[PDB]
Amino acid sequence: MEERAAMDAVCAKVDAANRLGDPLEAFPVFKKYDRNGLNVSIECKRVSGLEPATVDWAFDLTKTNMQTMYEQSEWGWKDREKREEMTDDRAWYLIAWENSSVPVAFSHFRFDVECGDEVLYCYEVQLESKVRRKGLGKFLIQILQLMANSTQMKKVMLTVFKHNHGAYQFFREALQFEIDDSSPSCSYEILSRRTKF
Amino acid sequence: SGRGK
Ligand SMILES: CC(C)(COP(=O)(O)OP(=O)(O)OC[C@H]1O[C@@H](n2cnc3c(N)ncnc32)[C@H](O)[C@@H]1OP(=O)(O)O)[C@@H](O)C(=O)NCCC(=O)NCCS
Ligand code: NA
Repeated sequence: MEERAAMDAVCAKVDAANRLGDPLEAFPVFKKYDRNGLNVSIECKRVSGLEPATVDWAFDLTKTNMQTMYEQSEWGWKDREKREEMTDDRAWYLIAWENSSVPVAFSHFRFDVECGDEVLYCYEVQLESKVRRKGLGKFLIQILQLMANSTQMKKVMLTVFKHNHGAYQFFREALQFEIDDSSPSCSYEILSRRTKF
Repeated sequence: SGRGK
């Protein structure tokens, strides 16, 4: 593959993915999660497609769960800058609804170029305490993984705090993410899970 | 959480 053509395909695949109407539409059986006393519907929307209240809920949950860990990192917690990130037009959301009125979990992800590669970047995966350790998180990240296979991303990547020990074990051990080559190995690591094509 | 370098 010639370089200019290789760079073009990379951009083409990332742009095609971001033009999708509903990326979860390729396997709608994953729009339901009903296991372990959990019964949830899952939708995939651009951030533009979410109610302001839902966006606030996501930001709030993330802050409630992550603020201390952000202060314990080099980053610190920056409210406005985290809000910007999560409301960037390029932001995609996977959201879990307990009833047609109650959001209990979400992921913020994007289709992007990272270190020259087409990747699905998982910015956030955040659950209410009450729906944790029931397989919902694992279910959500598999959805990201299937989407990466379907859209021809090379991997699903994310950043995890070294001091977020539980999340680290979730990704690294339960989900078998590797330490990505772009990892500083800093108070964080970059994790990835390659697609198989 | 977030995107580090
Ligand atoms: C981290 C998180 C996304 C994982 O989702 P989850 O639904 O609760 O986890 P799962 O049920 O899918 O767990 C699958 C396996 O991963 C491991 N695991 C998950 N969470 C873990 C934790 N906090 N500590 C240790 N191991 C964990 C377990 O081995 C688990 O299997 P098990 O319950 O049979 O023992 C979720 O718990 C959460 O929202 N935490 C708060 C926010 C956060 O820290 N997000 C970090 C992303 S950077
Ligand atoms: Na997260």
